[PDB]
Amino acid sequence: MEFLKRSFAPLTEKQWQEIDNRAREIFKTQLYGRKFVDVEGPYGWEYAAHPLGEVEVLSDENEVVKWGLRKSLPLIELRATFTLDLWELDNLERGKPNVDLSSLEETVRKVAEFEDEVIFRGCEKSGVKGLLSFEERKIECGSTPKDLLEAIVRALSIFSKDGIEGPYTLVINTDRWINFLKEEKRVEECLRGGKIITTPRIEDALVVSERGGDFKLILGQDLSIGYEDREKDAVRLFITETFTFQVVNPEALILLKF
Amino acid sequence: MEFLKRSFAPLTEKQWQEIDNRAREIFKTQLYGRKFVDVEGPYGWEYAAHPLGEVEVLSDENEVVKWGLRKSLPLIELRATFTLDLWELDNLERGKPNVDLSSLEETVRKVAEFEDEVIFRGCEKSGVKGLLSFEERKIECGSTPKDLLEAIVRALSIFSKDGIEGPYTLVINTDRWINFLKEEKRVEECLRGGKIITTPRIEDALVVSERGGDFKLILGQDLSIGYEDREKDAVRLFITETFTFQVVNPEALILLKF
Amino acid sequence: MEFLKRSFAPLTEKQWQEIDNRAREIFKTQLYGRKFVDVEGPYGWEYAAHPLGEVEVLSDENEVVKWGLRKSLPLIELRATFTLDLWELDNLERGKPNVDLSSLEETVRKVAEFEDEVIFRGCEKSGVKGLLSFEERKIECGSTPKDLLEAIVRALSIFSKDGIEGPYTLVINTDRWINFLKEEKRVEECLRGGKIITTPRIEDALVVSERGGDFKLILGQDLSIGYEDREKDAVRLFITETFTFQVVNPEALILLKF
Ligand SMILES: Cc1cc2nc3c(=O)[nH]c(=O)nc-3n(C[C@H](O)[C@H](O)[C@H](O)CO)c2cc1C
Ligand SMILES: Cc1cc2nc3c(=O)[nH]c(=O)nc-3n(C[C@H](O)[C@H](O)[C@H](O)CO)c2cc1C
Ligand SMILES: Cc1cc2nc3c(=O)[nH]c(=O)nc-3n(C[C@H](O)[C@H](O)[C@H](O)CO)c2cc1C
Repeated sequence: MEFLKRSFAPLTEKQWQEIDNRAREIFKTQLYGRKFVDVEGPYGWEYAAHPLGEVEVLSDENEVVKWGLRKSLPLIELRATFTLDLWELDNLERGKPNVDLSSLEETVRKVAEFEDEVIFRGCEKSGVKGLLSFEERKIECGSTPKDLLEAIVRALSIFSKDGIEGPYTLVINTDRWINFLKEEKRVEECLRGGKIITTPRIEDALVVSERGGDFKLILGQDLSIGYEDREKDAVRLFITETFTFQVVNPEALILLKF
Repeated sequence: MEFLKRSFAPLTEKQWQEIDNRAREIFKTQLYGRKFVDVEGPYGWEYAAHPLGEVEVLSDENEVVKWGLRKSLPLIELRATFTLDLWELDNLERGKPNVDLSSLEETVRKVAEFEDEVIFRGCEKSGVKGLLSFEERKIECGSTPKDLLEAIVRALSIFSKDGIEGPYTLVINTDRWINFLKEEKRVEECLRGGKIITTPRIEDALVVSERGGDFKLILGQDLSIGYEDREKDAVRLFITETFTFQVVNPEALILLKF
Repeated sequence: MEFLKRSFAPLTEKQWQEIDNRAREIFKTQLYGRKFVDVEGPYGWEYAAHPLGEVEVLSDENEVVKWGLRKSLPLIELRATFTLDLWELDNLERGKPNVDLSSLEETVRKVAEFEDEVIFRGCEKSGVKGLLSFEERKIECGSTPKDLLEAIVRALSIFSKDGIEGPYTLVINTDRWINFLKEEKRVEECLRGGKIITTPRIEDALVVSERGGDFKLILGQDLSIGYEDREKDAVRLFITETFTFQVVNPEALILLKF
């Protein structure tokens, strides 16, 4: 909307359109957490807090009127800036097919780690708890290709004592996955037809259920690009967003110690 | 709605209808603050916080990604209980026209002071500031019937240096008003045709403008009555509500020191 | 119109609309002269002089061809600048209801004295004469509440020896009006049903007739706001206007000496 002052920057339609496509491609492969959690739809640029449904009592013991306060979670807002070069950007109109956009890509890669760190390890100043802190759901595994199958078979018998079902997914580390490569068809069918995700963000493995409604991400505004000011022969732009995160049912998650 | 468990109490329609009318009459004359402020419509039993439109920065000085948190005001919830007598309540069906309801009236009178205290003096634990703490809007007055007219004429020349207009109202203490009784027609027309409100809640006088949009009260749920449990030969009931308060433009208010 | 370069400033529609309303309110109460004089409609941004209907002869005494020049009044143009803060202005989109606009109000108050000074005391370099320089229309008054009524009754017998009639108005000083407060209904009906105006711009009183067509103010362009240039993190704006003033019939004015 209008709060991103896009019409006041000296660029053309083709130049604006060439900048969005490059960032949309990297955001699609570098956001690992968004592949197995739920997303609650956007509320707007004015939303500020999300309700927790409880009261805390502050009055004394022997009083006629008694009172307290309600509870909530506050959202987080971010902002990051970069700069580009005008004479280099202007060859697109003469007809050059490969213009150099190298400052955009480093910033796009650094913004993507900030969100995954909050999802996997919490914040401690906004009141958020991450996935790797629930230490009461753990089983010890070994380091031979048979132990992987044995641990996967043992993990589905704990989901049964509760009423948990649905498709199941494996999330594992990319250096560990190299030494288990000979057994790939066996795992997929022992998982009853699930899927595997490799990532550099953790050091061990975890198993989750995907029936729906256990891990949610709340958004106010999605990721956006805007204009700030002009310099000698460069231009200055920024990226922004607002969000928060929550875990509801901790019985759909299991950690593998290795 | 259903969260007040009214259908599970052993009473009839006439008995329920006779209890609401008595409280509705006292609430209409004992709520003094609601006669010159604005009321924002009810949102519901789940509303929890109201937005302040600002951000607070928490990151360090030299970083690539910078962040902060948004700001809000939390609401207040109250609850008060009382008890009544069944054999006495049952004479309404035999045809008695004056049944004794004496425990209801003390509780109704004590709930009404709690709200006026917040409006006139703040809370200090929810982050609320009341009307009598803005000390930069004050003028000294005297104690002779001419000084009242002189101070009222002086107070309308300060409203003019800003763009403030509209009808004006006087709020004064009831023991002070006794000694100014001979001049009543003069005040009403010197006020350009305003109105006067006497109250036991303060000790001096104040003047306010009533053009609209300067002092607001935000409600989640209005004042309601519900049922709790049964005892030997009595029944137990309660009253409840949720709210908060704000002052926007401090240039529509003036205090008279006397 | 287009000579105010409004489209080149980095603001939104709501931000522009919030700035006009605040100035429109103060201009409505701080322009005292415009309450009893006439206004001749606007001519445009190119108007330059207004005709006086006379000729001045410059040739010699014994010549066959004789000649001279015509006479006029030139208009006055003004300009005043101020600056504002962008991050503070940007909270209106997050939802803040009271944004601080403190530099605008001082400039608006200082522009309003400049016009009243010309109307009440003349210019001496454009050829303008003000209301307080016609010294042949004066009567001496006293300082007791009866002398006010006596002087008002005497002043209406001078309007009768000429053919002057119509409603009559009193313009008086605000510290003097305090000591005459007990007689207010008497004055209004002795004035035959007129009106009273209090002001801090003079030191005595005057009486004028309001039949129409004796004191006129000529405008080229009304009061307007425009954009100049951008700074580090602020923006710079200005206010402008063009006008002149004239008195036609000096027999509709009387001064009270006190
Ligand atoms: C032939 C020629 C073409 C140029 N084209 C551009 C251009 O497309 N964009 C640009 O910013 N500067 C261009 N410049 C340079 C630019 O005019 C100048 O060096 C700086 O903008 C400072 O005046 C060009 C210079 C020359 C000699
Ligand atoms: C003639 C009579 C009428 C009564 N009516 C009522 C009544 O309307 N409501 C009531 O709670 N108790 C009533 N009681 C008393 C009640 O039955 C009893 O004392 C207590 O409820 C304990 O059993 C009545 C008792 C008598 C003797
Ligand atoms: C979270 C955050 C939000 C900001 N929002 C704004 C803004 O709305 N307008 C603004 O001019 N500057 C804003 N700034 C600061 C701005 O980017 C920077 O300090 C100066 O504009 C110089 O780069 C913000 C900074 C942070 C950290």
